[PDB]
Amino acid sequence: HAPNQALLRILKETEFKKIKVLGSGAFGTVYKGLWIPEGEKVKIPVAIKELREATSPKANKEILDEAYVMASVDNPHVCRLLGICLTSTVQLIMQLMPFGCLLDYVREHKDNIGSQYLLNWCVQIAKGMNYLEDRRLVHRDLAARNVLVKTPQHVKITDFGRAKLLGAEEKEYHAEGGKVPIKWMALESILHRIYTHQSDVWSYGVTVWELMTFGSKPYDGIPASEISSILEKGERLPQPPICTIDVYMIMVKCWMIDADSRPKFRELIIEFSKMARDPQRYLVIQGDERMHLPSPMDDVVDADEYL
Ligand SMILES: *[C@@H](CC(=O)Nc1cc2c(Nc3ccc(OCc4ccccn4)c(Cl)c3)c(C#N)cnc2cc1OCC)CN(C)C
Repeated sequence: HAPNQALLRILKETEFKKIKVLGSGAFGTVYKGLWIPEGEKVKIPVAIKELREATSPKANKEILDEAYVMASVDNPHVCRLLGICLTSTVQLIMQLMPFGCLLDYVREHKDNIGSQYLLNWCVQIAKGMNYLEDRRLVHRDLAARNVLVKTPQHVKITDFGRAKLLGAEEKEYHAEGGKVPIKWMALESILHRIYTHQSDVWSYGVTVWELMTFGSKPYDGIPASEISSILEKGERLPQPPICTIDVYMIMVKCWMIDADSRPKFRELIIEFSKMARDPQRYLVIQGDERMHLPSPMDDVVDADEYL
């Protein structure tokens, strides 16, 4: 198949500044900062991940494989890697997404999120996923926690730590063991470790459900080990209070046992987009019409305008 001609940019440590810690994990620390390429008179808001010293050879390998994947995607609804830096520990430089993860955003701003935003986000995530399908990439971890918010009007899919580029002739990815987000996974993934674009569609439905409930936990209080039999008995997540049957039927279709009967991402774009043209017909939110969310140094330029 086609040669992957993505460029991987190796950055110089003196070209970026850490301004503030965003978060700390077992992997390393994420900083908010600025990337200032020498002589270009530009300043790019970035998230910088610095791996800790104690990082194993195995962990470094997985981080570099994820970097390889992020360097190979280029779409307005998929997060962009600016580059990496090979200091004592590896640093990864991504576009800053100032409003954070979408799961938190909907929990924290629920009294101001109207139907127009919710449906637009559905369109955008469907576009990101359709692009990934075109690239023969299966994400395997789609969820509201893994969507980032550049502005309230513009979201992007992130976290390619489980993502697989399907082999040239390969139709499905077969996984081995590992720690899995059961409650977002298609039944064939839980039972048989099979992943396809159609299994990502299932996860998309669950992600939509998260948004429409303003960040409820799916199958809340139910242990992960009971999920597969609940699903086999035909039970699914409930209709969110704000959803018309039009929107709920779409989620339900994403949760069919027959993977080939689930909608395609290209059809999800179309359907949510029809609804986005008349949003109050499809989502019923009290005070919808009065809801407002935020909207937009000298040489600052967003990563999206730095090409
Ligand atoms: C959600 C809160 C939250 O997401 N906070 C954030 C996060 C970001 C991030 N996130 C991020 C993710 C991964 C990164 O690395 C990428 C990588 C590349 C190659 C190999 C391995 N890993 C980095 Cl560096 C960052 C980014 C990015 N990218 C940008 N901006 C963020 C902002 C932000 O909040 C700002 C208010 C909380 N959970 C509970 C759901």
